[PDB]
Amino acid sequence: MSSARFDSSDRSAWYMGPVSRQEAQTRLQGQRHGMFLVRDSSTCPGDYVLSVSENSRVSHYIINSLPNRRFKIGDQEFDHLPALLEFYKIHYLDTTTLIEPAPRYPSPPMGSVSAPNLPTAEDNLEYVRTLYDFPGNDAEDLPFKKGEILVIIEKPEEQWWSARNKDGRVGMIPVPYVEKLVRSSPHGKHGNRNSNSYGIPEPAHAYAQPQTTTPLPAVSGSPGAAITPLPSTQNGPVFAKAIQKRVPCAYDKTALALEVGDIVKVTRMNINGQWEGEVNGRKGLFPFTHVKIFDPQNPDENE
Repeated sequence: MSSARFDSSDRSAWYMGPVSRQEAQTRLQGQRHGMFLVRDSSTCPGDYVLSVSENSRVSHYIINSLPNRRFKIGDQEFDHLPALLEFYKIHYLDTTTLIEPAPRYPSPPMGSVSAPNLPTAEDNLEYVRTLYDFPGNDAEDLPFKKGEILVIIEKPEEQWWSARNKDGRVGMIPVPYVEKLVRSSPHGKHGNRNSNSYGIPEPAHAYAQPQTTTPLPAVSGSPGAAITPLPSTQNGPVFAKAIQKRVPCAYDKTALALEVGDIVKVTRMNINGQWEGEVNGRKGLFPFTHVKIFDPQNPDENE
Protein backbone atom coordinates (compact mmCIF):
# COMPACT_ATOMS: atom_id res chain seq x y z
CA MET A 1 0.00 0.00 0.00
CA SER A 2 1.17 3.53 -0.75
CA SER A 3 1.36 6.05 2.05
CA ALA A 4 2.43 8.82 -0.29
CA ARG A 5 -0.04 9.69 -3.02
CA PHE A 6 -1.47 13.20 -3.20
CA ASP A 7 -1.61 15.08 -6.52
CA SER A 8 1.86 16.54 -7.13
CA SER A 9 0.43 19.18 -9.49
CA ASP A 10 -2.45 21.03 -7.85
CA ARG A 11 -1.37 24.49 -6.68
CA SER A 12 -4.60 24.70 -4.69
CA ALA A 13 -3.80 21.42 -2.95
CA TRP A 14 -0.34 21.95 -1.46
CA TYR A 15 0.55 25.59 -2.14
CA MET A 16 -0.29 27.50 1.03
CA GLY A 17 0.87 30.88 -0.29
CA PRO A 18 0.47 33.57 2.43
CA VAL A 19 1.30 31.77 5.67
CA SER A 20 4.72 32.55 7.30
CA ARG A 21 6.67 31.01 10.18
CA GLN A 22 3.95 31.25 12.83
CA GLU A 23 1.12 30.13 10.57
CA ALA A 24 3.06 27.31 8.94
CA GLN A 25 4.29 25.93 12.25
CA THR A 26 0.86 25.90 13.91
CA ARG A 27 -0.84 24.38 10.84
CA LEU A 28 1.55 21.46 11.05
CA GLN A 29 2.06 21.24 14.81
CA GLY A 30 1.88 17.46 14.85
CA GLN A 31 -1.47 17.35 13.05
CA ARG A 32 -1.47 13.79 11.72
CA HIS A 33 2.19 13.67 10.65
CA GLY A 34 3.24 13.22 7.04
CA MET A 35 1.53 16.47 6.14
CA PHE A 36 3.25 19.29 4.30
CA LEU A 37 2.67 22.77 2.94
CA VAL A 38 4.58 24.92 0.48
CA ARG A 39 4.02 28.54 1.38
CA ASP A 40 5.42 31.79 0.04
CA SER A 41 8.91 32.38 1.41
CA SER A 42 8.60 34.63 4.43
CA THR A 43 12.39 34.51 4.38
CA CYS A 44 13.23 35.47 0.80
CA PRO A 45 10.81 37.09 -1.71
CA GLY A 46 10.44 34.86 -4.76
CA ASP A 47 11.34 31.59 -3.07
CA TYR A 48 9.06 29.20 -1.17
CA VAL A 49 9.24 27.20 2.07
CA LEU A 50 8.04 23.60 2.31
CA SER A 51 7.15 22.95 5.90
CA VAL A 52 6.57 19.29 6.79
CA SER A 53 4.93 17.90 9.93
CA GLU A 54 6.60 15.10 11.81
CA ASN A 55 7.17 14.39 15.52
CA SER A 56 5.20 17.61 16.27
CA ARG A 57 8.27 19.06 14.73
CA VAL A 58 7.69 20.75 11.39
CA SER A 59 10.92 20.51 9.41
CA HIS A 60 11.28 23.55 7.14
CA TYR A 61 12.70 22.91 3.65
CA ILE A 62 13.40 26.07 1.60
CA ILE A 63 12.67 26.00 -2.17
CA ASN A 64 14.54 28.47 -4.36
CA SER A 65 13.28 30.12 -7.51
CA LEU A 66 16.02 29.17 -9.96
CA PRO A 67 16.22 31.69 -12.86
CA ASN A 68 16.03 28.81 -15.34
CA ARG A 69 12.53 28.28 -13.94
CA ARG A 70 13.32 25.44 -11.58
CA PHE A 71 13.31 24.84 -7.84
CA LYS A 72 16.09 24.06 -5.35
CA ILE A 73 15.17 22.66 -1.92
CA GLY A 74 17.99 22.96 0.61
CA ASP A 75 21.13 22.37 -1.52
CA GLN A 76 19.20 19.70 -3.46
CA GLU A 77 17.98 21.00 -6.83
CA PHE A 78 15.24 19.31 -8.81
CA ASP A 79 13.44 20.20 -12.05
CA HIS A 80 10.30 21.56 -10.35
CA LEU A 81 8.35 21.82 -7.07
CA PRO A 82 6.08 18.73 -7.58
CA ALA A 83 9.25 16.83 -8.52
CA LEU A 84 10.85 17.16 -5.10
CA LEU A 85 7.52 16.29 -3.52
CA GLU A 86 7.60 13.11 -5.60
CA PHE A 87 11.18 12.30 -4.57
CA TYR A 88 10.33 12.67 -0.90
CA LYS A 89 7.57 10.11 -1.37
CA ILE A 90 10.28 7.46 -0.98
CA HIS A 91 12.96 9.49 0.77
CA TYR A 92 11.41 9.88 4.19
CA LEU A 93 12.10 13.43 5.28
CA ASP A 94 12.04 13.61 9.08
CA THR A 95 10.89 10.03 9.63
CA THR A 96 8.02 9.86 7.17
CA THR A 97 7.29 10.52 3.52
CA LEU A 98 5.05 13.12 1.94
CA ILE A 99 1.72 11.43 2.55
CA GLU A 100 -0.51 14.32 1.53
CA PRO A 101 -0.60 18.15 1.73
CA ALA A 102 -2.10 20.02 4.65
CA PRO A 103 -5.59 21.44 3.96
CA ARG A 104 -5.45 25.13 3.10
CA TYR A 105 -8.14 25.55 5.73
CA PRO A 106 -6.67 23.42 8.56
CA SER A 107 -8.64 25.08 11.36
CA PRO A 108 -7.60 23.20 14.53
CA PRO A 109 -9.45 23.10 17.89
CA MET A 110 -6.55 23.89 20.25
CA GLY A 111 -3.65 22.37 22.15
CA SER A 112 -1.09 22.17 19.38
CA VAL A 113 -0.28 25.83 18.79
CA SER A 114 2.92 27.03 17.10
CA ALA A 115 5.57 24.98 18.96
CA PRO A 116 8.72 25.55 16.85
CA ASN A 117 10.00 21.99 16.41
CA LEU A 118 9.10 20.34 19.69
CA PRO A 119 9.85 16.59 19.65
CA THR A 120 10.96 16.64 23.28
CA ALA A 121 12.02 20.00 24.64
CA GLU A 122 13.96 23.10 23.65
CA ASP A 123 17.26 21.23 23.84
CA ASN A 124 18.06 18.00 21.96
CA LEU A 125 17.84 17.17 18.25
CA GLU A 126 18.16 20.24 16.08
CA TYR A 127 21.77 21.32 16.51
CA VAL A 128 24.30 18.51 16.60
CA ARG A 129 27.94 18.61 15.70
CA THR A 130 29.97 15.64 14.55
CA LEU A 131 33.51 14.91 15.70
CA TYR A 132 34.36 11.58 14.04
CA ASP A 133 34.01 12.69 10.36
CA PHE A 134 32.21 10.20 8.16
CA PRO A 135 32.56 11.72 4.69
CA GLY A 136 30.32 9.42 2.69
CA ASN A 137 29.43 12.44 0.59
CA ASP A 138 25.87 11.37 -0.11
CA ALA A 139 22.36 12.56 0.65
CA GLU A 140 21.88 9.16 2.23
CA ASP A 141 25.01 9.55 4.33
CA LEU A 142 26.08 13.05 5.34
CA PRO A 143 29.76 13.75 4.85
CA PHE A 144 30.40 15.34 8.22
CA LYS A 145 33.85 16.27 9.43
CA LYS A 146 35.88 16.41 12.62
CA GLY A 147 34.22 19.56 13.90
CA GLU A 148 31.40 20.74 11.62
CA ILE A 149 27.98 21.82 12.86
CA LEU A 150 25.02 19.80 11.76
CA VAL A 151 21.33 20.36 11.92
CA ILE A 152 19.15 17.35 12.47
CA ILE A 153 16.71 18.32 9.79
CA GLU A 154 15.46 14.75 9.91
CA LYS A 155 15.58 12.18 12.71
CA PRO A 156 14.00 8.96 11.40
CA GLU A 157 15.97 6.53 13.49
CA GLU A 158 17.37 6.48 17.00
CA GLN A 159 20.85 5.33 15.94
CA TRP A 160 21.08 7.38 12.74
CA TRP A 161 20.13 11.05 12.40
CA SER A 162 19.78 12.94 9.16
CA ALA A 163 21.51 16.24 9.57
CA ARG A 164 22.54 18.92 7.16
CA ASN A 165 26.27 19.36 7.12
CA LYS A 166 28.28 22.48 7.72
CA ASP A 167 27.50 22.74 3.98
CA GLY A 168 23.80 22.41 4.67
CA ARG A 169 23.54 19.11 2.80
CA VAL A 170 21.07 16.56 4.21
CA GLY A 171 22.42 13.09 5.02
CA MET A 172 22.12 10.30 7.63
CA ILE A 173 24.73 10.22 10.38
CA PRO A 174 25.54 7.88 13.33
CA VAL A 175 24.64 8.98 16.87
CA PRO A 176 27.87 7.63 18.54
CA TYR A 177 29.65 10.02 16.16
CA VAL A 178 27.98 13.22 17.30
CA GLU A 179 28.18 16.11 19.66
CA LYS A 180 24.81 17.82 20.31
CA LEU A 181 25.16 21.33 21.64
CA VAL A 182 22.47 22.65 23.96
CA ARG A 183 20.93 19.41 25.15
CA SER A 184 20.28 17.71 28.47
CA SER A 185 21.06 14.00 28.09
CA PRO A 186 19.51 10.56 27.31
CA HIS A 187 16.63 10.55 29.79
CA GLY A 188 14.68 7.93 27.88
CA LYS A 189 11.48 9.91 27.43
CA HIS A 190 13.70 12.92 26.81
CA GLY A 191 14.82 12.05 23.31
CA ASN A 192 11.59 12.11 21.28
CA ARG A 193 11.69 8.35 20.73
CA ASN A 194 9.94 7.86 17.39
CA SER A 195 9.95 4.20 18.27
CA ASN A 196 12.52 1.65 19.37
CA SER A 197 13.38 0.87 15.74
CA TYR A 198 10.58 0.38 13.20
CA GLY A 199 9.75 -2.83 11.38
CA ILE A 200 7.13 -4.02 8.91
CA PRO A 201 6.49 -7.73 9.57
CA GLU A 202 5.02 -9.25 6.43
CA PRO A 203 6.80 -12.49 5.40
CA ALA A 204 5.10 -12.24 2.00
CA HIS A 205 7.88 -9.84 1.02
CA ALA A 206 10.88 -11.81 2.28
CA TYR A 207 12.43 -11.57 -1.16
CA ALA A 208 10.46 -8.62 -2.46
CA GLN A 209 10.56 -7.23 -5.98
CA PRO A 210 12.74 -4.08 -6.14
CA GLN A 211 11.08 -0.71 -6.72
CA THR A 212 12.78 -0.70 -10.12
CA THR A 213 13.59 2.28 -12.33
CA THR A 214 10.49 2.64 -14.49
CA PRO A 215 9.35 6.14 -15.56
CA LEU A 216 5.79 5.70 -16.78
CA PRO A 217 4.19 8.29 -19.10
CA ALA A 218 1.19 9.38 -17.06
CA VAL A 219 -1.26 11.51 -19.02
CA SER A 220 -0.91 15.05 -17.69
CA GLY A 221 -2.15 18.47 -18.76
CA SER A 222 -4.49 20.73 -16.83
CA PRO A 223 -6.64 20.28 -13.66
CA GLY A 224 -9.69 18.36 -14.84
CA ALA A 225 -12.31 19.78 -12.52
CA ALA A 226 -15.59 20.52 -14.29
CA ILE A 227 -17.57 22.80 -11.98
CA THR A 228 -20.13 23.19 -14.75
CA PRO A 229 -23.60 21.76 -13.92
CA LEU A 230 -23.12 19.23 -16.75
CA PRO A 231 -25.21 20.25 -19.81
CA SER A 232 -26.87 18.04 -22.42
CA THR A 233 -24.68 14.96 -22.18
CA GLN A 234 -27.18 12.18 -21.44
CA ASN A 235 -24.60 10.52 -19.19
CA GLY A 236 -25.76 8.21 -16.42
CA PRO A 237 -24.09 6.50 -13.43
CA VAL A 238 -20.33 6.15 -13.08
CA PHE A 239 -18.67 2.77 -13.50
CA ALA A 240 -15.15 1.96 -12.38
CA LYS A 241 -13.07 -1.19 -12.62
CA ALA A 242 -11.28 -2.36 -9.52
CA ILE A 243 -7.82 -2.96 -10.97
CA GLN A 244 -6.13 -3.56 -7.62
CA LYS A 245 -6.96 -5.75 -4.62
CA ARG A 246 -8.81 -3.81 -1.95
CA VAL A 247 -9.52 -5.41 1.40
CA PRO A 248 -11.05 -3.42 4.31
CA CYS A 249 -9.31 -2.51 7.56
CA ALA A 250 -9.27 -2.96 11.34
CA TYR A 251 -10.93 0.44 11.71
CA ASP A 252 -13.23 -0.26 8.77
CA LYS A 253 -16.94 0.15 9.19
CA THR A 254 -17.58 1.83 5.85
CA ALA A 255 -14.67 0.70 3.66
CA LEU A 256 -15.84 -1.28 0.64
CA ALA A 257 -13.89 -4.43 -0.20
CA LEU A 258 -13.13 -4.98 -3.88
CA GLU A 259 -10.71 -6.85 -6.14
CA VAL A 260 -9.37 -7.19 -9.67
CA GLY A 261 -11.97 -7.58 -12.39
CA ASP A 262 -14.92 -6.27 -10.41
CA ILE A 263 -17.09 -3.38 -11.55
CA VAL A 264 -17.90 -0.74 -8.95
CA LYS A 265 -21.32 0.86 -9.27
CA VAL A 266 -20.79 4.40 -8.03
CA THR A 267 -23.58 6.96 -8.28
CA ARG A 268 -22.31 9.33 -5.60
CA MET A 269 -18.66 10.27 -5.88
CA ASN A 270 -17.48 12.70 -3.26
CA ILE A 271 -14.61 15.11 -3.83
CA ASN A 272 -12.96 13.96 -0.60
CA GLY A 273 -11.79 10.70 -2.13
CA GLN A 274 -14.28 8.31 -0.57
CA TRP A 275 -17.09 7.60 -3.02
CA GLU A 276 -20.38 5.92 -2.14
CA GLY A 277 -20.93 2.78 -4.17
CA GLU A 278 -23.03 -0.37 -3.96
CA VAL A 279 -21.31 -3.38 -5.46
CA ASN A 280 -21.57 -7.05 -4.40
CA GLY A 281 -24.37 -7.03 -1.84
CA ARG A 282 -22.42 -4.48 0.18
CA LYS A 283 -22.26 -0.70 -0.14
CA GLY A 284 -19.86 1.72 1.48
CA LEU A 285 -17.15 4.30 0.99
CA PHE A 286 -14.07 3.56 -1.06
CA PRO A 287 -10.85 5.69 -1.42
CA PHE A 288 -11.18 5.28 -5.17
CA THR A 289 -10.53 1.66 -4.06
CA HIS A 290 -7.56 1.79 -6.45
CA VAL A 291 -10.07 1.77 -9.35
CA LYS A 292 -9.99 3.61 -12.67
CA ILE A 293 -12.88 5.65 -14.07
CA PHE A 294 -13.97 4.56 -17.54
CA ASP A 295 -17.11 3.70 -19.49
CA PRO A 296 -17.81 -0.01 -20.17
CA GLN A 297 -21.04 0.90 -21.96
CA ASN A 298 -19.67 2.52 -25.10
CA PRO A 299 -17.82 0.61 -27.87
CA ASP A 300 -15.37 3.48 -28.40
CA GLU A 301 -13.25 2.57 -25.38
CA ASN A 302 -14.70 -0.93 -24.99
CA GLU A 303 -11.17 -2.26 -24.54
